[PDB]
Amino acid sequence: KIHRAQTRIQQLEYRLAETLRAQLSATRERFGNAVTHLEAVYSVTTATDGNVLKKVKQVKAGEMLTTRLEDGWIESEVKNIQPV
Amino acid sequence: KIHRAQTRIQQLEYRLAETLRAQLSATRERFGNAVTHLEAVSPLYSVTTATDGNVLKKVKQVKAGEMLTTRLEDGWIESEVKNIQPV
Amino acid sequence: PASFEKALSELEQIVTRLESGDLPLEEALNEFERGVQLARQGQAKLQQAEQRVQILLSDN
Amino acid sequence: ASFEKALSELEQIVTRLESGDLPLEEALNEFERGVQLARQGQAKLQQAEQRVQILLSDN
Amino acid sequence: ASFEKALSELEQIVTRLESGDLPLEEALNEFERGVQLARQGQAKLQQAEQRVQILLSDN
Amino acid sequence: PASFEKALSELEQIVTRLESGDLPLEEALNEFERGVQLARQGQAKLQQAEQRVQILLSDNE
Repeated sequence: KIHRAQTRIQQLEYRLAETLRAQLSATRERFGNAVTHLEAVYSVTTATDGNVLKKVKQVKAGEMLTTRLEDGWIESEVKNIQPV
Repeated sequence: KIHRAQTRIQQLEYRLAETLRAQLSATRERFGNAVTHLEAVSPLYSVTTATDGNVLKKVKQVKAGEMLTTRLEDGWIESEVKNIQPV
Repeated sequence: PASFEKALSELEQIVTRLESGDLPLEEALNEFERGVQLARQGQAKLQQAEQRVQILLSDN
Repeated sequence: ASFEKALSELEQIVTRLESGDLPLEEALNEFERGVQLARQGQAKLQQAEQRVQILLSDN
Repeated sequence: ASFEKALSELEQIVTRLESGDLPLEEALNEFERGVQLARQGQAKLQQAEQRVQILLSDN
Repeated sequence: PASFEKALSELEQIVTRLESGDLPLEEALNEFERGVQLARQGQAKLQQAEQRVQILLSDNE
């Protein structure tokens, strides 16, 4: 009788550990996935020189520029340079 | 002795399941992380805004006679839209 | 205080509610905290009984 | 607050940034609130992992 | 090919893409290559959890 | 074919190499199948030995 009582407690103990492991593992993934989405998170503007504008140093006081939106691209020439 | 041997195998069968479940959840979490990063590409850097401060996300709104202001990391530049080439 | 019989049914109550799954993290861990202590207590008593029978069956 | 509540806010912050209806004035204003939730939210999950490993040990 | 290869290739495409080096025209083309790897990574991971499920189930 | 003790040696060496967690998935998982075969195979033989003693020890007709 004692041997079969020991095994019954043995099985229950492992089930407790397993059930919590997966429930803890699920919460880690959803929280991990959420933070990566937040950590990662417009328009694209390119000069005639083939560069993607990244610094006002590239600009020239009266040079053309083109920008591309989700539809196509337009262009204009810089009129006032106001870096801050 | 037999009941001792049944306990041994019961103990070892659990370690076998807890070892694999650990390996598998590690690779799922790292792969699931990598897909959201690839998805985290939102529009597909600069921002183009109209004089009124109202955004333009569809080029056809432009009037071709307005001084759009584009804000970049270091500052903003302004110019008048004159020609268009929709795609 | 609790006999061995009611320790097993008490454990059965905890395990079944836990894997039902609808439990917040704060409460689940508190339930899991009582769970292992109860199982660890019940294990000790059976070891005590196992020793007694061995010393009773043996000539000594 | 509760861990579940912490997530409930964080998830609704990200879906707002996805929508894009928020200009840069306020879009950046909510990125600073989201990160503090993430830092403190991350601490409580790390604490829980240590409570499971202590109990599952030999003592 | 190997599953571990798929992740390693995917990561290098992700890291290089976040660096912002490429132009938009080519930048898309690797993002097209990105979804090829992603959908076969999920396919292999799904079949892995099925095999463990059938073996370890009481059935 | 293998003895019962060689079954325990086989399972022991499988669990040890696996728990270091340093194998390819398609290899480590494929070996996990063998582990449950030995455990399921070995367990059954102790069902037959445990029952033989009960019939032999009890006053079976």
